[PDB]
Amino acid sequence: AGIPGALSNQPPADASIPQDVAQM
Amino acid sequence: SNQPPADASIPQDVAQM
Amino acid sequence: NMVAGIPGALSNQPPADASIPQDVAQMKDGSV
Amino acid sequence: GIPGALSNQPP
Amino acid sequence: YELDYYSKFGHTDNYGNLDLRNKPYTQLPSGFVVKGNLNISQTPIKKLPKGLDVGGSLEATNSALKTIRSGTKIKGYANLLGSKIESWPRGIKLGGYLNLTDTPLKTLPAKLRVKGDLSVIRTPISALPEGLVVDGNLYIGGSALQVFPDTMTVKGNIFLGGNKITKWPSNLTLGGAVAP
Amino acid sequence: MHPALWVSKTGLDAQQTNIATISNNLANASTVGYKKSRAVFEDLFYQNINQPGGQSSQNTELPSGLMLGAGSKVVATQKVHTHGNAQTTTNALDMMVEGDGFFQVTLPDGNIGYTRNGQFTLNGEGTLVTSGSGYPVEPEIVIPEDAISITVGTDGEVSVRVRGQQDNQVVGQLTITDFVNPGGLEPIGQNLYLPTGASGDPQEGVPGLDGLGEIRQSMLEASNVNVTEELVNMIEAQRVYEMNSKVISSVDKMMSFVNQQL
Amino acid sequence: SLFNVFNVTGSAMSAESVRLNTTSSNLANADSVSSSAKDTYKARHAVFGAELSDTVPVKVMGIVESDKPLSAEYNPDHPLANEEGYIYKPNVNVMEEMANMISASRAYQTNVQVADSSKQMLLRTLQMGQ
Amino acid sequence: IVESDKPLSAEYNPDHPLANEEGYIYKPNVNVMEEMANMISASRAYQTNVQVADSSKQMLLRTLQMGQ
Repeated sequence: AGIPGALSNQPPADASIPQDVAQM
Repeated sequence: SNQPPADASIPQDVAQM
Repeated sequence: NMVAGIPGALSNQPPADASIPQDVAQMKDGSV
Repeated sequence: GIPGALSNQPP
Repeated sequence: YELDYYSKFGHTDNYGNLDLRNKPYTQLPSGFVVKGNLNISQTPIKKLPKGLDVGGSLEATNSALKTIRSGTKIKGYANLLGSKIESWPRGIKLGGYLNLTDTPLKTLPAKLRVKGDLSVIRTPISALPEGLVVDGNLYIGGSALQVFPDTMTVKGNIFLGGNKITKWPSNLTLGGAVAP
Repeated sequence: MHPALWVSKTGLDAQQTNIATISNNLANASTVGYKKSRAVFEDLFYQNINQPGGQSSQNTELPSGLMLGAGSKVVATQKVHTHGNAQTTTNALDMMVEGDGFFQVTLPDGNIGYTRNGQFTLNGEGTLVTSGSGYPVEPEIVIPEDAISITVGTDGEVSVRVRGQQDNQVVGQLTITDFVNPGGLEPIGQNLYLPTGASGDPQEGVPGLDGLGEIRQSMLEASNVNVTEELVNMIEAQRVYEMNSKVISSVDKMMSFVNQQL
Repeated sequence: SLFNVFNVTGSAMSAESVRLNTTSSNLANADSVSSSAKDTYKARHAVFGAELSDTVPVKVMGIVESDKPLSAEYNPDHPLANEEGYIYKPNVNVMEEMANMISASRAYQTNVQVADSSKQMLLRTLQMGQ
Repeated sequence: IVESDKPLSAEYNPDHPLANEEGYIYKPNVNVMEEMANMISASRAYQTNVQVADSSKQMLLRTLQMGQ
């Protein structure tokens, strides 16, 4: 992977896991 | 991609989108 | 369909800043 | 046709 | 050492979100209440206090979190990516998804309900609990799961991700599709 | 980034913290029992560049032994616990410690807080509390409602005057806590301090024996900040801030000349 | 090949553009107490990374927020003030953004020279055979 | 390809989350001035061999015209 604390550009939903970031 | 990308949302309150 | 709008400073703004006229912002989606 | 465009002719 | 009331104030934003990233705190006081989201990523915290309340979402990505005690209330989602959690306690009121990717998680509570998405990607979990209900997307890619229980409920898509499933549930209603 | 840009930026960041430290001292120029803080600067790591590794000595004066530092930083905001002046007031509940020693107050979370400010008062129940947030003062000193005067002795022995009874009844005794390293105390605002590992275990005792200070009634301790020192510190910090800005501008102009001429 | 230089240099052109936009959002949010999304904006940084996968392109792996504590200011009468009365502001450091602004512009322009340098070599390589 | 032996450029920055105990982030030991010189040297030397290769073909073409 890489950086551990990257952000997500998708609007907050609190129900769907953001897949924009490298979630591994 | 085979479909146009969506636009960007710039809301003054994310709760109302 | 045809897509259009005001370019430059006015469009590169958050929608809250109502510089763009309402009907012109409609054109920015699709038209025919 | 852009709704409400300015014209180029004396009002 | 441990977080105090005055040290708590210096890690809170305007809307009440506690940020403890890289901070050297080991334990939080019992009956802890957070107005908004909670972030304990990269922390040496190994245990969450009993009676913990979070008004937002819990963020513990790449942290040392290992134990969460029952009775914790979380309004938002739970993100325990890359942490050291080995088991999920029973009775956690979770208002969002549960992301347990790349964790040593082994056991899950029976008839667990996830109001959002669920992730067990690359986890050593051997079997899912009976009566599991998922309202979002289920990702089991890269995990050790190979047999599903008799009955389960997934309201979104099911992603195998590479693992081979041999015993499918007898009673299963799927709102989406199954992806390998 | 060229290393010269970041080395100069460390000086700008270091002086920025110095200004913020000075600004707080001048803000608390009238706070009773306040101790001034000073910023301490130290040089950063020095790196051997013209050597593959840190070869010990071996021609340090030659181009092979050239060493370039990484800048500077503020290492600590040291508390200077110099004894302040005396403020003689007519209030009967404000008290001062002459020398080393701290008042002990009871914080709401259970532990006790240590303060040098002496602006005390009473609450509804008659307990001696601070005149700010109202924290009780250790040990608990309850004033009877029949008391018409309050006397605080040189060793914290508080006495009251009761009409119809000669001689003053003793209602308690104050204590002051001392620490081996006063600068190790952690400020938490409200003119309060907390004991840390760098400070030491609290040393309680009667205020006037065992080397402790003495309680003075109807007095206060003014802040020990020197307004002239802060102004002189501001002058130096501002000049160093501007000088490092020129180096950043100089490096950028040199880098601009490279990709423009070549 | 020399065309790989265009991919490598072009990636840096996009990379330095990401850091420039991140710095622009930092300068514009240095005094914003409030924020949509219920989060007091914190200084963001673009962390570059070499994607080795000879030619090593640079990729942005994600934007990372600053670890510095937010600047607390005592504003008791503000509607966003807590019980103690302190409002919190972003931890944006102006000096580092100006330094990032200079470095991003200088690095962006020196990637243009490499792309220009590789362009001439390909044109001369084409003049061979004519 | 061989990596340079120059020590990494250290920078004091106890704000980057990828820093270390002393707040240092180590950066690549890339010197811009030596990269600019390599760019000039590589481009010119590359184009010099184009001239030699192009002129070499002319000598081969003239050889085919021997005796004609």
